[PDB]
Amino acid sequence: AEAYSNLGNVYKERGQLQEAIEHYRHALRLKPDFIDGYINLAAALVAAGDMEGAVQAYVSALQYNPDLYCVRSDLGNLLKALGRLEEAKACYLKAIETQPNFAVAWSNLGCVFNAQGEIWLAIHHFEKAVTLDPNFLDAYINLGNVLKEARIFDRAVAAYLRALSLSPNHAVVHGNLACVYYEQGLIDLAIDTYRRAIELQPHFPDAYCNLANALKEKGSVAEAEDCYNTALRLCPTHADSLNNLANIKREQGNIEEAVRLYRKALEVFPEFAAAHSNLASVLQQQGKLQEALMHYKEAIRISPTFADAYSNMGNTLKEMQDVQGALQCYTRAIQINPAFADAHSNLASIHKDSGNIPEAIASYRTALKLKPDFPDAYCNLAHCLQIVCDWTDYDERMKKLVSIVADQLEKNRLPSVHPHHSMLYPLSHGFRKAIAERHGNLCLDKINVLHKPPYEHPKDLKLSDGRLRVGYVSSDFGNHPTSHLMQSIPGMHNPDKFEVFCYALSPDDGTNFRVKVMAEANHFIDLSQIPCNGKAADRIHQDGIHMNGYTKGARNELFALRPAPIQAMWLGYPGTSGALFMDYIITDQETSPAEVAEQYSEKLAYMPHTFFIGDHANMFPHLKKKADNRIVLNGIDLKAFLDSLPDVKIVKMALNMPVIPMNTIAEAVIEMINRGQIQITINGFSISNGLATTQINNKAATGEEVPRTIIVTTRSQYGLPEDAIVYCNFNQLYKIDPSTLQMWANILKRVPNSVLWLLRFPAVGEPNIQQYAQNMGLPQNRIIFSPVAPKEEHVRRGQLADVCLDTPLCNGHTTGMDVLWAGTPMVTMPGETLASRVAASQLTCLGCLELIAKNRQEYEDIAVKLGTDLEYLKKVRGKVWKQRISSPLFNTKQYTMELERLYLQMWEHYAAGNHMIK
Amino acid sequence: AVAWSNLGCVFNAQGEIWLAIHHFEKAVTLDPNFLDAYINLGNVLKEARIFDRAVAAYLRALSLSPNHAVVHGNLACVYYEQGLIDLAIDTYRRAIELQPHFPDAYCNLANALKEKGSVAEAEDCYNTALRLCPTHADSLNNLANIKREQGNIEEAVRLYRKALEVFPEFAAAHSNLASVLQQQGKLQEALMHYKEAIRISPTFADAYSNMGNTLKEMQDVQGALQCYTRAIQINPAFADAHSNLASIHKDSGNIPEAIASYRTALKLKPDFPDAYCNLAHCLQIVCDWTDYDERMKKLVSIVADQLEKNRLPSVHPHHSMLYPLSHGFRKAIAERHGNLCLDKINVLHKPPYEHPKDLKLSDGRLRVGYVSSDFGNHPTSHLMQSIPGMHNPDKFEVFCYALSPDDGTNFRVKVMAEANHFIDLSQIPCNGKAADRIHQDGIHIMNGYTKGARNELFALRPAPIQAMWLGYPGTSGALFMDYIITDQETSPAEVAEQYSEKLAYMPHTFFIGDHANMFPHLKKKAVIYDNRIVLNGIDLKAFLDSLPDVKIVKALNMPVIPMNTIAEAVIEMINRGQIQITINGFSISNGLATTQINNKAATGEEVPRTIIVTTRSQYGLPEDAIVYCNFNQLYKIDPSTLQMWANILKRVPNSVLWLLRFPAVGEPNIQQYAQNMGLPQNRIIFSPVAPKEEHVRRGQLADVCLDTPLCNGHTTGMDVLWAGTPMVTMPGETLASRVAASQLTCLGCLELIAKNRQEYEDIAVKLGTDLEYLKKVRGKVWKQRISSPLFNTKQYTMELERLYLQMWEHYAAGNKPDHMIK
Repeated sequence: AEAYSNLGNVYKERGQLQEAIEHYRHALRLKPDFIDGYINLAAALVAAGDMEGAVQAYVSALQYNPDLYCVRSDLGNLLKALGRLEEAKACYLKAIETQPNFAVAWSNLGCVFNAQGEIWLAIHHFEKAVTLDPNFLDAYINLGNVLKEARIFDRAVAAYLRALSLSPNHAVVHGNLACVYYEQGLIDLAIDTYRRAIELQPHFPDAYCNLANALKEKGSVAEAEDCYNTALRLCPTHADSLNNLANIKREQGNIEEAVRLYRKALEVFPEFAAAHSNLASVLQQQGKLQEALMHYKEAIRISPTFADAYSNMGNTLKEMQDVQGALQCYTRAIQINPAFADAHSNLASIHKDSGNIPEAIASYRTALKLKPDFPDAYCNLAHCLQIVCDWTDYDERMKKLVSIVADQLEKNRLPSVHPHHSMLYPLSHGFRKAIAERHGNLCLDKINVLHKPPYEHPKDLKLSDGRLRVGYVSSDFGNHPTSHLMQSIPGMHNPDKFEVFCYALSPDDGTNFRVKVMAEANHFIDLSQIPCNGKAADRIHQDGIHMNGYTKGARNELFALRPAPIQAMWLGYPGTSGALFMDYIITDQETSPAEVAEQYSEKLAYMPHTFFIGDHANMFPHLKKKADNRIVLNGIDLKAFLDSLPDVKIVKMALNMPVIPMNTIAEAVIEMINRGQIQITINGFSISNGLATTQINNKAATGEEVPRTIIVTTRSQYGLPEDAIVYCNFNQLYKIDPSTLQMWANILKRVPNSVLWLLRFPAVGEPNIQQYAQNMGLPQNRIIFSPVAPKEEHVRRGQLADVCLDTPLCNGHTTGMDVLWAGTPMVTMPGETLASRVAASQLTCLGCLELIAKNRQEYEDIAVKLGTDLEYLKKVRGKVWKQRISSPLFNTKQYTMELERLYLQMWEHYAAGNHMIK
Repeated sequence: AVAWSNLGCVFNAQGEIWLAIHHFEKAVTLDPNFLDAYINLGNVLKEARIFDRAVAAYLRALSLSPNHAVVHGNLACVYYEQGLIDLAIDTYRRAIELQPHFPDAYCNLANALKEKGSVAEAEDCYNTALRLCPTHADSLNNLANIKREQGNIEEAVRLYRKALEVFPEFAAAHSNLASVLQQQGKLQEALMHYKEAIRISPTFADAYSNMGNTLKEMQDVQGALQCYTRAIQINPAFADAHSNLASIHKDSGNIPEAIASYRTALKLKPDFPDAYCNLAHCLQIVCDWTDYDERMKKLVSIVADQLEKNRLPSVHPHHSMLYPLSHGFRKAIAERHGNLCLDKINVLHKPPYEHPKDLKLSDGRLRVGYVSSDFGNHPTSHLMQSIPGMHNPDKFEVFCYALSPDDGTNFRVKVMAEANHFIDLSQIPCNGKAADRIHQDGIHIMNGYTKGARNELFALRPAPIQAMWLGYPGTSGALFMDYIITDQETSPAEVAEQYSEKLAYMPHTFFIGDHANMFPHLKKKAVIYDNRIVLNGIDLKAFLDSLPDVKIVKALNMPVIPMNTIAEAVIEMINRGQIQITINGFSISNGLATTQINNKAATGEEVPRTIIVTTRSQYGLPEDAIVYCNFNQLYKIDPSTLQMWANILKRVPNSVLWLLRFPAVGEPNIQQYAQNMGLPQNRIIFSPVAPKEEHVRRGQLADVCLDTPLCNGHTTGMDVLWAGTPMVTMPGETLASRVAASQLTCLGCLELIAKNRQEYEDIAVKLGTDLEYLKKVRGKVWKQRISSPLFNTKQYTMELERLYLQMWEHYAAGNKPDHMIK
């Protein structure tokens, strides 16, 4: 009863709790209406902590007497402890309806909703409380907490200050207000409030963590590190401190220790998706790609909100060539938010690799406007523009590019430009060599992972059976012009004193040239399945050796391993590679005199006559003679067809210009050309046009096969005026500069009937070219753009014009030899760098002293003369046609002999322990 | 989905901001393409000052509707909320293109300019908005604000009037209205519109602050205090409310309270030179010499800056003589205050009055009128009350001009009868009427820079010659004032540089008090030491003759009474604090009881008829020590002066100093500083307030009076010289730094004037040490206080009238005012 319940109270006060609870139960059984009995009931339940016992006891109490107000408050406390929120809210509603004012119960409901997740109602009820409870420490504290959750810090400062009025010093409230200040950006206010918290009590380690976060906001490395360490000493239970300490340590450069911190933090809890990102990033930095991808996928699967995970996984897929997956990741990242410009920059790189230049240009513009200093994005945008040759804001862009070049050169960062792109920006020779050296030692940084001991370079040929073991190493043995330039030399390489080793490093294509050169080699090697440069280097060292350079996908770090005693760059890159392991480089005096060695990082091997090589004497010998270049015809049986003709017009020159009268054969040919027919047969000779030779024989069109049929070609097939002196040049838009185009405009204005022949390289840039020509005052008739044709037909249609063109920006090597074998002459102006001196040296080997201009004006004047002086033009054309065969320019066998002589010089130099001059 | 949006819109209409944002966040989750919902959510977020969320909602809304006018307008409103210039201006351009017919867009754009500086385009957009409509009276408001910035004052007045006439719903408009009313000088309507605005919105505290400023112009001190209270309770952080509250407390003499509130302002703003200088003045009053040099030098910098910044000088010219600044600085501040007069007189639009150059209009005489509010209970009237009666009616006509209501004091009505004419100007609210009356009086030739002096009247120039004499011991800086009276020594040519008026040199001095009239009973006294016990009375000689024997100690002598039954009975009465007794039929009293026995005679209105005795021991004054004395106002004392006094004390074996509590709040710090300067508490004596007669009388017991080098004791010097008492003084820098030496020269005792502070201490100790020297000096000063005409107020009037003769001979000959030499 009442007295027995109070005796139970005495029992609890004296310490005998169980007797207390038994007497409470007894008194309740006597009269359940006991308010004191219910109080002792609740006290016993709380001491026991029985959730269901307390729940049912309070249900019985409330149904017995619902007036109990604070009892409903403790009921809500219990329901919150359970976690079931609807019961708590219903109880709060019942209490408020029964008695309107419960600011404490309203605070309880506010915390309930804070658990529920609706900030706004929470702050609303907080204000309700602070109104009806002007002094309520919990109300203001939780209000500040909810505002901190909602990022609305300003009201939180006032709420926490009023709580401070209620509690003049409390560490938790100080830390919360410090977080409010940090989210305010109030660095000093935040650090002060955090130090107020720690002086309130140094127990909280997360206090140290947050203080060191403020320190990092101020950038104090060591002090923040000390705070993090001390917090770990107090508690390593939470891994946020470990995570940020790992972050800063990672920034320090002591890598693997911070890596271990990352991994153990993630061990503490997988929820640190950011730590997962850091781990995958360092995995990529070390080359652990697949696991990094797995971690990024994990982070996305747990946290689809973030997108820079997509960015970095796209970076991984770039490292692993997964273009499709990378683009998917970029799409997801941009879909989350496009404000992350560098993601669009990587997507632009992807499109550039894909040829979607305009999208990349637009994305790069968006990035650069987003962040003014994105030197890599700026450089890549410039590269895309030079791809499309849009000279809008041309020279100012070049100037800012030079500025970015110097800026990145100073701060020891990777030059955003590429060595192939170097000629697009005529910077200093020092800039050239610095970029090349940095990119060459990019191989060194990768090769350092295995720390392979240096190979014992053989010194004598006795190990190699008295023969020179030469290893030709390239992944480009296939659909590539360089192969289409030197593939015959392996066969023509002399096996008498030299052994041939050829190393394929890319998936095979099945082309005739591939297996052809494979058979040419004394030893073909298929390295295209060795992911480790070390294994390939070991294989080479086994081969005891005594082509790609800065090319897409190339992995020349094996050269940095120097498995051969002599390593020299040649035909791989148009210039020096900045490679300390490239002992020599093969060039000529005409293009590389000893005086320009200031920009050269390798020793110079001098070719007595020429360095470049091509074998259209074998690649396309059928075009050695043809049947002045308006409508031209060629075929395997040219002389046989001519002798099968009724009448042939003979033009004297041991040479002649074969001329056919406009007879029935000629008229039928013209009709077939005009009707776009497949081909016809005349006199038993297959007469074909070039517009569908692939449908006739694509392999023959590739030059793998010499076209056995007979091809007649007319400029009218392109709709050209068949009575005009036509200029031509077909290289990609990169070789084009505004100044040379204006000089060409001057040439075309000087020459009465002057038009220019162009190839769509690429296509979509035509409007810019037309606008530039109009601003240079030349009509559309002066320029014609055409789709691309295979190499054989490329050279075939090249000789249609009387003269080609030269851009001293980048010299002519591919098309230079194409036209050297086309018999159509061309003039050029030498440059400073090798890439601007290729065609020049080609013509020096040709020996035409008058095909070099020492100034742009000289170039223009000679161009006008030759396009106008048709008698001098004909003499030059005949001299070119004679000398392209008479000269050893295509004597690839004797070229091979002289290369062997140069190899003899190299091995005499090395074997004696020691630049090669002839 | 949309239904929850509608319910949230309803709840926002009910005014639940947070329920509104909750429901609208729910709606935007329900419909990501709910443009109008994003609009409403951003709007309510802005209502609740929630910037970033409104930013996001509005960015989405623009993605859903690329162009809506009010959308972009409120976007720019939030842009103002966080304050970004380019965002604001570009949003304004997009708004004006979106809807040209929307004035408030132009208004906020003008606000952007206002924070930027393109005030031109600001007013331009104002005009454009007016062209669209004058309904948006907000435009009227802020355009009148920028006009007030410019100075098209009356035009701005028109703007504010018409804007309020559009609608009174904009309290700030009423506020600026009352502000300009105060600026021009009309008060009652300003207060009424203050109350109008406060009725509309009682929230604005500085509204109450300016109400209080207007009331202080009305001089309703209680109104000032109540407005201060309401303002500071609405906001204590408003440093200006505290500053002006402390100013009013300084007016009420609450110097510590003013110091506290002024330090409150200084913490609310580190450098508020106005409250800074007023706090400094309060410190000077209390002489809290802590933070001495930093405060005073920052004041020097402040006054130089405001000389450059052409602002209101914070240091009042009364305090000019206090701060050690330049002659140019002080006369420049004086000229600034002269402008503060002339600008106000400009609205009176009165062309200059006629200025006679003859005597016939004044029936062969010269009309000189005297204007002041100090007619009555004021030291000036206590200095020169009888001289108006001593003016010659044969050559001059006397005119009085009361600037204060009559107090009924004897001096007041006495001088009113002395003057040939009295005028009660204190009844005239308009300066124009007073100047017209003066011109009616035909005046050709007294407070100066002081409290309540309507100096604008002198600015009005109703008299051809306007001069200031002994009214305020500093220059005016106002060229409309012509002359100032001085002597050969105090204000020589080398100091003439700091006067905007012409100088007037008296024969030997220009100072005079009514001691010879108000206190002649001390002409001779009654009491081996010299001034241990003092007794005087009208029947003093009769009592002495009624005595058994009276000793005579030297035509001049010192009456002495032996220690007989009567003398010892007087001693006992003193030790008992008896009100009064009567011996031999002669009533015997003390000054301490003269408050009730005869307050009128104690005030100098009457000569004390009774015989009154007093001695040192009445207040703990040792009877065998060298007692130096000085009793001026506390602010006239500085640490350097106290240290000079410390040197003088340490150069005398047993010397004590008598002082006053003026008031007493600062005395503890004073004595603490004295202890810091090695001065024992026994060596200093303090006394409470004493009325004129007794405070003058008590000096005779003391030995030597003192003069502060910075400022002389104007009243005090006359008080001590009428007692035949030596005093130490030195020629200083300011005019008020040479008055005491001027009186010493007038007495001719030049050896009592020291040339330096070292010589100051030398002469002080020399006097306080040698018995023959001190006694003979005291006696000779006693002799010469009557032998010299120093108190001949009639001869003072004679020389004043001779100077009048010379001045009128110069002026009536067409000459502009010129320095009077001899």
